[PDB]
Amino acid sequence: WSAAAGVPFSLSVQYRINGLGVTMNVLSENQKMIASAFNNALGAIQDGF
Amino acid sequence: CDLRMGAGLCVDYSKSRRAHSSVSTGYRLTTFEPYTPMLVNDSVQSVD
Repeated sequence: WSAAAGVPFSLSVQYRINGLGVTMNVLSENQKMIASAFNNALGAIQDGF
Repeated sequence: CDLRMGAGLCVDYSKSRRAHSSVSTGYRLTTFEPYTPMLVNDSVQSVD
């Protein structure tokens, strides 16, 4: 549904986060928090192998 | 498929491949690219 609209991955993450009752007005800047939290995790995940 | 034979392959009279519904998603995904709640909802309503 959102793919057709063109929601970027970090936005879809915000949507999942909104499901927690937490929005971008609750979160630290969400674009930076989400982008770096996930990218750092992915880095660590690859190195973990 | 009935006579499954080796990974990804199935025999009838020919060495056919095994299929799944993923093909229908690529269809729906690229068929309905528009996504406006008003315009597309109604444009699609006509299609539906």
